[PDB]
Amino acid sequence: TTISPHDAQELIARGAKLIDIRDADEYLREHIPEADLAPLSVLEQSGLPAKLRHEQIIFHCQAGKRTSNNADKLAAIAAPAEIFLLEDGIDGWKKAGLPVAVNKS
Repeated sequence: TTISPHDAQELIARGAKLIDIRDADEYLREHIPEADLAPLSVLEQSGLPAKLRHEQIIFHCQAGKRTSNNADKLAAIAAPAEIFLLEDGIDGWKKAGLPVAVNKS
């Protein structure tokens, strides 16, 4: 259920939702352009909204830690989708040479 950045790309090309579970300030500083923001605490409170649902959902955070440690929560939050966790988070995505959007001041 953990997915490489390259394999996540292939899924996104087929309509998979990429969900960034970090906070807005983190997202605004640097994010994956395809990603939809939905902070974990919001998802825990009010659930995954219909607009972010799809047959395949990939979650990511900073370095893979928050996704790994909240795997069970995320499995329920996105049920009954096919659910994936991005290996090493946005840091992994960056290490793989894939594009990010960085705030210019």
